[PDB]
Amino acid sequence: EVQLVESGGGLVQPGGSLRLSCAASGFNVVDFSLHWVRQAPGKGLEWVAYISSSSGSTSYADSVKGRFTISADTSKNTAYLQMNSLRAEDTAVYYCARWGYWPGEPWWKAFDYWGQGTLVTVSSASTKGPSVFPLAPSTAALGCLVKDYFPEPVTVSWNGVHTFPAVLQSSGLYSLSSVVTVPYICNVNHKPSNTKVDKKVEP
Amino acid sequence: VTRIFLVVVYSIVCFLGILGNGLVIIIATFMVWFLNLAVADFLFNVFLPIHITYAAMVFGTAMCKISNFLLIHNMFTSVFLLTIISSDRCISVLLPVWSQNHRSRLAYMACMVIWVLAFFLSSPSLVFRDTANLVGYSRHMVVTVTRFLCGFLVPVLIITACYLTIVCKLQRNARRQLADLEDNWETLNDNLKVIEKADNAAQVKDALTKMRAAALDAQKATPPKLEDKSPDSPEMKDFRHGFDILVGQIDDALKLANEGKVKEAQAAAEQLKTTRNAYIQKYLERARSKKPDKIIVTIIITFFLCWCPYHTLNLLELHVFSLGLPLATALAIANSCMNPILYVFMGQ
Amino acid sequence: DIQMTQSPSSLSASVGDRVTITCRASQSVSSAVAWYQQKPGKAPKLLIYSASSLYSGVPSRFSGSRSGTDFTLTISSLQPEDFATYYCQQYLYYSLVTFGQGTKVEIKRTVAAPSVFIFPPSDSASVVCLLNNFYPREAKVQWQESVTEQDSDSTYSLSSTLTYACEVTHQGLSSPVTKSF
Repeated sequence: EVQLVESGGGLVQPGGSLRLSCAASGFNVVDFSLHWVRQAPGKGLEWVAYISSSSGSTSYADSVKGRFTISADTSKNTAYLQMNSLRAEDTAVYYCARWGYWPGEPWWKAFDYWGQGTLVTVSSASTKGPSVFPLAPSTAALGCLVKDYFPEPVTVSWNGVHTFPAVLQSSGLYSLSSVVTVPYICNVNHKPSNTKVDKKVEP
Repeated sequence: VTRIFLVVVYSIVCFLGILGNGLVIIIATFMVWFLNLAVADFLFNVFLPIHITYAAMVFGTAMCKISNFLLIHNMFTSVFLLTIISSDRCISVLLPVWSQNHRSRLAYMACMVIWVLAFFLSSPSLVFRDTANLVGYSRHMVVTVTRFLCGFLVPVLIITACYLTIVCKLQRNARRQLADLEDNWETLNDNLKVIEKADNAAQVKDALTKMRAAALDAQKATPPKLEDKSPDSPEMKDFRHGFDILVGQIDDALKLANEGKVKEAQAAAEQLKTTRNAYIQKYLERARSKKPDKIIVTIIITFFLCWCPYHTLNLLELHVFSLGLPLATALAIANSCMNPILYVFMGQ
Repeated sequence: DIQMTQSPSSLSASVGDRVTITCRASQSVSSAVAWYQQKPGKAPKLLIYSASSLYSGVPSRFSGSRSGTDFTLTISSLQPEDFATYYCQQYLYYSLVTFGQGTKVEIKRTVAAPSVFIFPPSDSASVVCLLNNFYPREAKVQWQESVTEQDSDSTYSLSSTLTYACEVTHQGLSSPVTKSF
């Protein structure tokens, strides 16, 4: 069946280079063009660039013209998207779409077999373990807070518990909170920085 | 003399009529409303030879005649069936998907109701009332006010507005098609001169984007003439493929204008002009070209033009020049004799 | 190069309701738009193509119409599984694809009283104003904030942050409540 695979997504220094490989088994890249659509975190989808390996007619979006360099190889059934002079406002989840060829039905069907999409993030800060701060209670809501961690992946395991989405700070780091509506210990799992510090919360 | 003219009336009416009467029934067995016409015309044509109407030079037909029962039956059947056909055509023109929605046993009950609608004024008027049957003009108690009102006013008025709305709806459909194609034609022509006078790729890409959007829209729209054929017909596929290449020439012209060079974009647009006028323009030149595909208008026109004069002499006399008697049977016999030729002409 | 707009960018329909989403294309665009349903944390999936047809495998509840240069998507029923973000996308050429802002569909619920908790700062300064089990999103705390996704009894839980008293206003509260430490 049709199946698209992306890779190469991860931490990138502002001004560095990246390469995303849109592996697509099943169909052939010659048969269908491959459009790259990116979605900034918390915003709508945005078009970036397209490649049609049958003839070659690359044409990127206005904002990314020249910086990017899309390519496709039929021998590997892939459509790479070279990244050059990457900025801090280009962080998003890059999907790899498909599209038919005029004339007939395939053209009238829009981007249908989207890929999974691998996120690319750009920041000027390194990776540091969270500094869990015990949070006293006031029912009595109980929880604990973490600060100054990177990158995105982190989770809090307790022992009605909430875990609000991470919000980016003006200093380039993150901050996440949690609370359980108790009418206890705090665990944080940060795989990139392998920190498992335990925090004790008590009135 | 008078006997010779009357004698040949029955032979002309029956022999010619009965030849097509069975043929119409056989053809219909092998058009639900037309089946009624072949049936209804056959009933009073079969009983016509029983009294050849030549017993006027035999003092017969004491409790029978071709006039009262049979002519009332014939007039009622013709009027009711014509009204039903006109209403069906008007409904079909004016979006029948709500009134009927292809629900034509439901039409069989209505088809058999023509005699039921006939059996309220035609057979119910079975009485002498100083009719022919072998002061005013037969207006002491048989003034035929109801016969004229239902026979003429009811059928003519229903039919007249029915095709008037049918042709009106047809014009609005066709009108909604020529204007759309003309609008799509206008934007194709208007945007083409801008490209031929293009200075940079900033505008030659924008002009082509509008012309591509018009070609896609025009492909969905039906052509003004040469229409009504099946969507899978070769001519429809020939027209649709005519725009699958025009858009293909747009993509080739627009793709070469995306790279940055524009001197080549006009040449690709120029070769679009030579194929758009040779084939598409020729197609619409023969396009933008009335009457129904059958002879239903012909039979309806003939009947109303031959039986209205029959009742014209009914009340023409007022309380001498009584020439409406010899032509009385001839006028109605012609319509019955015109029934099978019209059916044959409709089949062609 | 064209601009595509969707006025109803936040819908609060309930189960079994009908949702109508409008989409207007600035330039002359033929019946060449599409609608995608993006479940959270997943790739978008095509729902309607060519503005009238249906993709092979979509439930029959999704239907769309054109009615001029505008475009519309109508949903007959709202099953619990069908609750995600819907995007309106046009396509005229390969290089002229523009996506709509996006329509989000959430779970309707009656107004509820927000609960506000003020957390004294840790000894190891930063305090957080907590909102727990409140609906709907139309609540603003006044002294960097982040709300959770819709919980699965269809309620939210806002959380403020400051680097004292925090107060929360809401249509479910007759008057704002102030908590101080």
